Amino acid sequence: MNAPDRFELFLLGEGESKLKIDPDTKAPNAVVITFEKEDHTLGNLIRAELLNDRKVLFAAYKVEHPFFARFKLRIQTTEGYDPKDALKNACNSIINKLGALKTNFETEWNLQ
Amino acid sequence: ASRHGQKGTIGITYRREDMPFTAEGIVPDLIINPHAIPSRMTVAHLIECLLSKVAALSGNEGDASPFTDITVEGISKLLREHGYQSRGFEVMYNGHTGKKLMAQIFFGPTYYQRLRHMVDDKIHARARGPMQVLTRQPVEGRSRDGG
Amino acid sequence: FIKRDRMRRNFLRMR
Amino acid sequence: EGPQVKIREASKDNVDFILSNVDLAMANSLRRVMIAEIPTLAIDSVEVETNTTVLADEFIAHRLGLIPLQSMDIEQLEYSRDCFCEDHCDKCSVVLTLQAFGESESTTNVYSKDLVIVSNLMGRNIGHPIIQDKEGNGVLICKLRKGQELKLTCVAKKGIAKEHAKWGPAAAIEFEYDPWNKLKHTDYWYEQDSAKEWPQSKNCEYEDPPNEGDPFDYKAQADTFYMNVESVGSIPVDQVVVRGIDTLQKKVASILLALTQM
Amino acid sequence: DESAPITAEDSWAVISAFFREKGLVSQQLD
Amino acid sequence: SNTLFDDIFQVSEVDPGRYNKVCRIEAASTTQDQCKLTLDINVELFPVAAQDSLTVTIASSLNLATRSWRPPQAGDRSLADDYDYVMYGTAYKFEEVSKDLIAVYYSFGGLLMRLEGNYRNLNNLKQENAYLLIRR
Amino acid sequence: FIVEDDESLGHKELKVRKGHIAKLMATEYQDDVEEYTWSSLLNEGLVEYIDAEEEESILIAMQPEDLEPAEVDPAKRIRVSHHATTFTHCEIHPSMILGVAASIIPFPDHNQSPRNTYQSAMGKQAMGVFLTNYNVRMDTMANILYYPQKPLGTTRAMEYLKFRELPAGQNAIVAIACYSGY
Amino acid sequence: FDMGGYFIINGSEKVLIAQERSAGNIVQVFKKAAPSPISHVAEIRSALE
Amino acid sequence: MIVPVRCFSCGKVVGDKWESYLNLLQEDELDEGTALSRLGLKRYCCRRMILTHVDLIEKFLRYNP
Amino acid sequence: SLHKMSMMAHRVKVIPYSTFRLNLSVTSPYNADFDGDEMNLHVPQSEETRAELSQLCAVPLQIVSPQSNKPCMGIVQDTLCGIRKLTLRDTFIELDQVLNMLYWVPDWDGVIPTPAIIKPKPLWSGKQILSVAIPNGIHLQRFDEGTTLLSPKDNGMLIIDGQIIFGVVEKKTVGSSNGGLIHVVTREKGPQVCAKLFGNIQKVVNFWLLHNGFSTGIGDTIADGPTMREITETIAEAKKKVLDVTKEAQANLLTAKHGMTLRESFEDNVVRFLNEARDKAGRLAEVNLKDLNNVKQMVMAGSKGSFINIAQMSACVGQQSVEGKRIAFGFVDRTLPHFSKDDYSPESKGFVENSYLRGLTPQEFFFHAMGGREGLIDTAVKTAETGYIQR
Amino acid sequence: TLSHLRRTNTPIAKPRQLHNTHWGLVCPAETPEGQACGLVKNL
Amino acid sequence: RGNLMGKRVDFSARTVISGDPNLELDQVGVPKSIAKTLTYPEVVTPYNIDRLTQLV
Ligand SMILES: [Mg+2]
Ligand SMILES: [Zn+2]
Ligand SMILES: [Zn+2]
Repeated sequence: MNAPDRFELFLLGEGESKLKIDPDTKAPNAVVITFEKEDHTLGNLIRAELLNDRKVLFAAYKVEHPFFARFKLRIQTTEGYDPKDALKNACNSIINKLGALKTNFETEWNLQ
Repeated sequence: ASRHGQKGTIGITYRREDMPFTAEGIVPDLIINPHAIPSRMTVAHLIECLLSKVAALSGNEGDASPFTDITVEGISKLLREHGYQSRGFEVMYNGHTGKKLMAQIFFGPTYYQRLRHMVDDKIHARARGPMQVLTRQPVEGRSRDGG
Repeated sequence: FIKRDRMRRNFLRMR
Repeated sequence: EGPQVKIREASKDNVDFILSNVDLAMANSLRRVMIAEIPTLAIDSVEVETNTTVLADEFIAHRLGLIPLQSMDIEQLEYSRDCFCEDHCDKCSVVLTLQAFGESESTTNVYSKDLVIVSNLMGRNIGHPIIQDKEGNGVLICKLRKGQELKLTCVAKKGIAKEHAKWGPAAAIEFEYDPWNKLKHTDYWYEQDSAKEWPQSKNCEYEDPPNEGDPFDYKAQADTFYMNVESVGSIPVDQVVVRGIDTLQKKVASILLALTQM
Repeated sequence: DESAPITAEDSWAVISAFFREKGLVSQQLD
Repeated sequence: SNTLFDDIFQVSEVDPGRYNKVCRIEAASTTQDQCKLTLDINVELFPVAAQDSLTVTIASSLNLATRSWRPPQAGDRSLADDYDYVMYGTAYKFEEVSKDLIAVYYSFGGLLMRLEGNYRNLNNLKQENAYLLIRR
Repeated sequence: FIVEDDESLGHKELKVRKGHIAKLMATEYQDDVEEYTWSSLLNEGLVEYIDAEEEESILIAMQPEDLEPAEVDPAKRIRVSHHATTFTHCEIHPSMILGVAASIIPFPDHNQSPRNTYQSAMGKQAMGVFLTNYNVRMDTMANILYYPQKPLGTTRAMEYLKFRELPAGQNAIVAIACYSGY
Repeated sequence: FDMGGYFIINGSEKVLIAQERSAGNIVQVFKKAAPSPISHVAEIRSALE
Repeated sequence: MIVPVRCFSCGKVVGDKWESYLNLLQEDELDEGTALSRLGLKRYCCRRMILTHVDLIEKFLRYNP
Repeated sequence: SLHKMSMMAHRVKVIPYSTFRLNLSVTSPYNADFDGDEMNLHVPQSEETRAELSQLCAVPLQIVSPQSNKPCMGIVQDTLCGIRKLTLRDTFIELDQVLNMLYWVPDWDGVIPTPAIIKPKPLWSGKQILSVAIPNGIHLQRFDEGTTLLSPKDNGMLIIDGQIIFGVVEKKTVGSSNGGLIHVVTREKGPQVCAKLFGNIQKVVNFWLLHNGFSTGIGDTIADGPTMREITETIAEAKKKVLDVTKEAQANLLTAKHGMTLRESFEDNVVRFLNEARDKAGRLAEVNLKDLNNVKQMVMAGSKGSFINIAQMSACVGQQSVEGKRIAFGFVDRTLPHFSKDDYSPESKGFVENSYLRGLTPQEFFFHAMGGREGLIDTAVKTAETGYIQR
Repeated sequence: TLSHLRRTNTPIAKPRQLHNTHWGLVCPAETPEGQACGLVKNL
Repeated sequence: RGNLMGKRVDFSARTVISGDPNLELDQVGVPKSIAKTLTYPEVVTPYNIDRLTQLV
């Protein structure tokens, strides 16, 4: 009646990008990107990784107000280094860290 | 509300993994606000929470009977031996970043009461409801669509 | 520093 | 290779390990994954045939929520919403029903083990109620005397703990690091001595004493963590972490996927 | 002993009788 | 670029007032008898011994600032490396204590620097948001 | 209690002693039949009913062992002396100067009095389980907690109030932190 | 666990409260320092049982 | 009432411990701290629950239905 | 509703779950807290009223109270507790964190300031970050006792251009003071800016508080076992100072000075001795504390409590009172029968010489009920007189 | 339900206060706040 | 008093309040329901006629 559903705590809204590629204007090769339908776990990682790429100037995020599965995320890079194409370079990497970890734990387990 | 005149309400609900947690893995049911204490003198609210912690460890029932010898120090060492910080404090971990918390938290069980004054009884709004008979003014009375 | 009840076990024995 | 996992102890039902060579939020969100988004079956919709009992209906139906279920082959079950089915089917859900009767003269209990699956599992390995007692008597549901009836139907559905604790595969998660306070992320409050009235972690074995009288490696980061998962029996603990991680992998890769929709 | 002078914790015995005797509505029922 | 001001300052005293990281230091010019200093620091990162003659540099910039702080790469021919210790701040008071005895007042982010000495030595100190570079 | 002054010890004590008490739990633990009930204390001249007007005339003792025999933790509250000879009564137990409402507060002797007064009012609209037969009454506006829990820090009185079989709240793991502003 | 202590009227649990009063058959003295000529008033409220 | 299914905070296994809990007491004349221990409840958020449940329903059942 | 500013016109943000929801720093004017209080709302129906509301009864406009010419909305709660720790020298914050805190402030240009420390370990100091939310142009300074442009114990305030320089931000500066910050911004940049200032100072200081955490506990009420000794000594001297005086009267050797009777002067002679001794004790316990002792912070943060609270917790509870006189001989010549008559002794007539920490003794407890009610009656009437009077 | 039965009442010196003589007779603590502070008091 | 200086009025709501750090000093959260019952008229002009139409 006032209660919003729960798949779209993860289920993509229709005609609504899960993300929102939004240029900001406050800084060059900075950007702010809006995440529909998720929460800290997804967020906080995506920061921490982004503090390890060397070609990044600035990266931070926040959850505006507890009640939606949206936080917001702000990237600033060094010149000519697109932050979109700095997401892949981050995001590709984490799965790598897990497809590394998982099996480097898979084989930690058959050992039992 | 506590058992000491700390009538409060539910600020907000956080599902578990956001609740800050201790090393043991416990997560508080319910968080209150240190500024509740100082000028409420509600010391007993502390000592209960301590004692109640000891009891749930040992298995006894904390005897909160008033004019008894049962001091704090007595309660304290009893707590210590069970392997907790003497003053009931614990290290706790923020639940968002999964970081340590740069200061340590008070922590225990404590008896809580619920109260009638649920919100769904206290809400109503009126835009051109029914008037009175007499002064044709909007009627009073919440159940009656009062103004 | 606790509540103990079964001393009926004691009292019926102590009797 | 990447991070390392020294599995230390494995109960039938508890798994401990040290999480070596890993960043922090990683450690965190592996955990908060574990608590939150592990898809799981559990009893949700509760039709009542006949209730004599003293309990208010949903008060039963409530607890019928929190009865853990076999959930290995959970992925071979797809979600309710995603069922075009007539709202449930052997593709989306499991239907359990119950036949409880207060027949004998002494008070007659109720347990999960008194439940009956009624649907074509396709041989699956989900839904069998979980009996973590030897005596093969599961969870206490209710009490029947002489002459009280309970017949009812139930539909259980896939879902994650976040949607309602009932869907939780997970219980309290131990978590600690820098048990030795070598990192200084925290200031031991004290009246007299952090040493005296602060029990050392169990974990303080696993990492050396602080070899004090030393300068402060400010640059030390966190790794080699100390966690103790504890399932319910919805899935055994090793399958949790597997389903825990694979989830998070299945999560980030979503972003890239939609990202690739530039 | 049987004539020994008492200790505080006894009294609860004395009391618990008093209520077993009376109850809480006593003056009402009286 | 340049050291706005430098001279030696023997640590005459160190006082750790109630502060776990932070202390009050007393140092004076070897060169000129009238040039002094009391300055705060985080000790951890440069803790302190009485009568350490400390040559002290200020050096309003780095290369040899309306500038979002940047993480170094490599071979950054910066300053402060042959110096032991570095901060950042800004002056907030040019106190003229006597005849040409002057004092400045640098807060660095909350960290307090108070020189004193001859104006003539201190001609270089005019409201630049300077750095601090001490060694040995 | 009734102090007695001419006693074998050559000073004052209580006419009540251990055997009296022994038969009490004896009679308490029937549940042969001698029924050393409260009444018996009276007609045996053990304890004396006392009212306000009468109190003007007497000199009572807080706790017997405290006071009657003529004669330590820093954490203990500091307690007065037994100088007073001519005691004629000793209080049964001082924590019996509290109403129904009060003796459900834990440690009402550490709080600030109005807190108690606030507490006194509040339980009376704490929901709970008012009467076990409830399922069959046709009252209006009865409210029943689901999983009532006996509290932890109980109070030697409250047993009598049968609270511990019809409790009115739950133990909750509370944390006094400034967590999220909220 | 009920304890009575009360009545039922038209089927609803009523309860007589202790009221309270001054006790009868008491000599009592007050002042009346109002300027009225009566600077002390002894009373008694005689009652028949 | 009835022995809540698993704990508010931890959630470990209670809807089994309940009567096992009891036999311990009657048969083994066994203390609580010992009891919950050999029930395998080493944490204490649980060492709250069962310790301070109230099994009321053993009253309602008295009523004729 | 008995300010002009007891009704204001808030902008509307439609939210979920069914309470009225509002920022804290406006809870002082409504004299409201969330202990369950309800609140009414009114929706105007024609443009003029909306305009009439917005341009007059908007909150930001109502910030200096025309009542006593100062702001009526400080930064008051845990935030005021949170803000204190943050602006401490000892504190430092690191990149990962400093980053996020900056992002919160929604009015933010996008310029990472210089950390107050590089080499080693780039590192900020709280005061700086805070200086982000504060807009520019501000100049503000206040020199407390022993404030020097170096400020050895870190008193006073000095802010320039919107850059905190030294001093520990607290009530006297960001609360509802005379000429603390919020006053100044208001005059300078109008309300609208100040509105944001309240926002940002809250989003930051909360965030940093969240990850710093903050709590309290009985330990905070425990004092040095030794200084407990001295409390008892101060308890003693009183009784000495009390017992001494008493015989002086019974020796008939007392002079009330001209104006008050023997006994009444005897009272002032005593009760002074009690309060001062109690206060002489509380002083020590308050002095004995650590900067760690959380309640000692809470008071220093000016956010809650006061000297009296803790003095009542740990030191002593001191004399109870009705009518300002001591407790009265209720029965003949003795308040309670557990005492003989003519016993005027502090503990008989209603002293209290434990402290809320170590419990109260029946006689004391009863006594302490007496005064505790007396307040309540007074509160009840002192309202009803006030409400009517003011009407 | 219980305390209600052991209430009292007092329709209408200072009869709202808590006189010494109430020791152990009426509860030094419980009394509803407001109009009837003092004049209602539980055994 | 009861009917001239004060009166039961329309276009009102009342409930319990809850703190919130993330609301602007001039804001108020309204329960989404309450907003659905309270209203406020508006006049069609060439400007809002578009949006208004859409609301209807
Ligand atoms: Mg309120
Ligand atoms: Zn289906
Ligand atoms: Zn638990």
